[PDB]
Amino acid sequence: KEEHVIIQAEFYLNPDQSGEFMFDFDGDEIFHVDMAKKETVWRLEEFGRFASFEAQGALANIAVDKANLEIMTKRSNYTPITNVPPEVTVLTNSPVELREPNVLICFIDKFTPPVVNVTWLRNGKPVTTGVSETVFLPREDHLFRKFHYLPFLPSTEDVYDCRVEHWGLDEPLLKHWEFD
Amino acid sequence: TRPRFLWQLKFECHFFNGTERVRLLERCIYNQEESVRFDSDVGEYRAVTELGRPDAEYWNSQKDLLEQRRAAVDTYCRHNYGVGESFTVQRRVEPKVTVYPSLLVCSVSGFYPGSIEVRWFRNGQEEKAGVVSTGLIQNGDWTFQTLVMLETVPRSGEVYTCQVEHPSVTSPLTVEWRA
Amino acid sequence: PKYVKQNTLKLAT
Amino acid sequence: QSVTQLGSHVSVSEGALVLLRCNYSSSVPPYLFWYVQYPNQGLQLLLKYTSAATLVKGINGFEAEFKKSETSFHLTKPSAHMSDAAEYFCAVSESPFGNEKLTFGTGTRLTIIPNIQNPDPAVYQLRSSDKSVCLFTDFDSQTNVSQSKDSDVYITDKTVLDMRSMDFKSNSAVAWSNKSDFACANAFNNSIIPEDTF
Amino acid sequence: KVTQSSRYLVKRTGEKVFLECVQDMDHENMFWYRQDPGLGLRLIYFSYDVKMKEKGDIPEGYSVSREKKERFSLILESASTNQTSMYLCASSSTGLPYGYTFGSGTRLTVVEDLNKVFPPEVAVFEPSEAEISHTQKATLVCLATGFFPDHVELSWWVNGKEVHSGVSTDPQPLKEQPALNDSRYSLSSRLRVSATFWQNPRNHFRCQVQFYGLSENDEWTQDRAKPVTQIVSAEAWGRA
Ligand SMILES: *[C@@H]1O[C@H](CO)[C@@H](O)[C@H](O)[C@H]1NC(C)=O
Ligand SMILES: *[C@@H]1O[C@H](CO)[C@@H](O)[C@H](O)[C@H]1NC(C)=O
Repeated sequence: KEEHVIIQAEFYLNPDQSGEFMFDFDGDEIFHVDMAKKETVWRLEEFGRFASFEAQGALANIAVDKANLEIMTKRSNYTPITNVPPEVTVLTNSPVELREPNVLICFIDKFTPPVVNVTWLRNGKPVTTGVSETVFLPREDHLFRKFHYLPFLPSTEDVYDCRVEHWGLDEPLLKHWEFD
Repeated sequence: TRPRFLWQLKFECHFFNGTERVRLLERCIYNQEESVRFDSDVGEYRAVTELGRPDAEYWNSQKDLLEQRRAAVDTYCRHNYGVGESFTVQRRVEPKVTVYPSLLVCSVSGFYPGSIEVRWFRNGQEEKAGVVSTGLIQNGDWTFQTLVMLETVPRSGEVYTCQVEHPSVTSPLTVEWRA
Repeated sequence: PKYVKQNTLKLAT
Repeated sequence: QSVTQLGSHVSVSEGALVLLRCNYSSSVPPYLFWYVQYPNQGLQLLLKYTSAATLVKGINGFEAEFKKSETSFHLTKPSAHMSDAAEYFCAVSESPFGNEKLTFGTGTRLTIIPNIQNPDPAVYQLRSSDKSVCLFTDFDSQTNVSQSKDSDVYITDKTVLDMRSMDFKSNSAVAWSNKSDFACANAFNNSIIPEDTF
Repeated sequence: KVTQSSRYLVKRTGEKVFLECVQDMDHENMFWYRQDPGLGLRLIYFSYDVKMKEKGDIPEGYSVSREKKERFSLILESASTNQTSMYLCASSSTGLPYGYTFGSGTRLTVVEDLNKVFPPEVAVFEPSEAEISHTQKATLVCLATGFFPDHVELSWWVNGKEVHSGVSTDPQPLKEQPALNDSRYSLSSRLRVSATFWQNPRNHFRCQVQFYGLSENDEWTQDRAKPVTQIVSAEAWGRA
């Protein structure tokens, strides 16, 4: 008889020296901590008007996760993680209407480790203006989720592709979208 | 490239009916395989795989550690629930509804939370046969969307209506389409 | 209000 | 988060009630600690409030009650012992175990006053140095040794010494100068018993 | 154990001072506090991991460094006298069921002129025969004088064994010239024994003062002996 779930999720990956810390509420990121600027980044600004979180505290957990990863690596006798490729999907925020601002969403799901290269391509060429993404989000099977966004003006003349690179794929993955 | 090693830690607070029932689950995951966990309904750490036994044995041997964890349901879970209640458990964004041909498509987007009910009608009669949904889609920005299609060859004098029921609205939304 | 984190525990050595 | 320790210096007669104040500011679930610094050593955790219980029993006979309503965590002991003389520090943290940053209060120095059993004030003279030293001792705990008149006459503050094996305690103050006109008959001016010997 | 290199330090103004703190428990967290009368312990800086610096509640005037996990160094760019204090270092781990482990602490006094540093002179004054006759107890008094800075540890030794019972040392020195900013100090202490004990010529009493002054590295060119850390004592024997 389930109702709600709050998850504090953190990870540390090795060669990369990459770690993340975030809170989740029923699948959505409440906030995550940026290790570099040592700050709490709220998913929606409004949230940061009604709540706070001591970021330093996350830096502390990560330091311990660093030490734990090393201990576990040795305990498992340097057994590498097994790659699991992403499942990619591209869709828009709402129904598309020419001349009406919309947003392309590239959804990367069910993959690990937490390392991906994501490039938006408009008619073959890279697009970066306005783009944004989320941190690697939690999954119940412990794989990850990730979202990339591209605000855009629909047109009969433009084509879009979401390019995803992951150590689990043999070759880059291109997901296509176009006004029907 | 070269070998990767991953360490994941999850603290899951499960709430049932507000905070009348709360279950805390601490999970340690090495390379995607959970090795040891503390389940508030068990009361102590347990190994999930043989790799986690050392940790279960070690942590369970420290009276203070177990003490804090058993009270985390209150000092951690119930506390954080109250902190985001106003913008999480109570967040409400109404669905934008639009209907268009393709198949009759009822697009319900930008809504929160996720539980929604979409129904199709023909001349006042509910069409429960020949409906198709791509399921609830999480946009990852605290909004959902869904598409509920009706297999029909649109005809004249006929009225098609999409009815949407959602927590954000008092009286169901309806968008009708005719030809 | 302020969110509270849960401290990670160091593994057995 | 913050803590306040009202009363930086607290005097208590032995056998009497010891109460060291501690109030806190926490916008989150509080974890409080009481540390003690006995003479010539480092800080020792006396007790800590980990939210397990509300009345925390500590070492060396101390007790502390967490009052969420008064926002306090005062330290008490029914009978002050001479070995309780030390500095006491209150601390607050956001960590359930006190392993992340700790915020300390201003601290309180606790002085225990001895119940002088057989008072009998006196000023004795004693004999490489050039100073002559006078000893004002065995007076009562109600006697306050004042500073000096001549900038050339040094008078220490009163202090207590505990002769354990004998179960004897005594108060004393020392004065000295290299001044020719400096005798023990006048060294101490300022409210000494009309009863002390010479 | 969390070890702090030095226990006492005398440094000159405008100089760059280094206070070290080394821990061997593989602790991820380390902190630097200063302890001052009426101010308790105040957080200067702290680190939750390698290369992690976080300003505490009173960062001004200090800098810090944590290149290795075991070491957290506190730095004073240009030492000012207001920085004369006792620095405590603490370490701990967020991954441990317990808290702080404190270090020995290091007394640091920063003065403008090093030529103001002086060792103490120590002298023991024997019991009054009048007191012996009147109370059957004998009070020896020890006077440590002319020292600066206030870096001393006075102790009594009876028959080669350090004694604590019967002793009362002043909680603090007193300035020989109150108004002066560079004033030498004087400290007194008592040791009270039974008359019998003092009338025994076999018993030996020694008042010992350890003075912490300039170090081997400090430069010195004044005629008098360099004011280095040293032990100064005075003694007396029982007398009938
Ligand atoms: C690691 O190696 C040791 C000895 O080679 C072996 O006994 C142990 O079972 C190994 N552990 C794992 C994780 O396979
Ligand atoms: C991602 O791209 C970088 C160069 O931009 C490359 O070095 C790296 O190997 C790529 N990673 C993956 C998952 O292919």
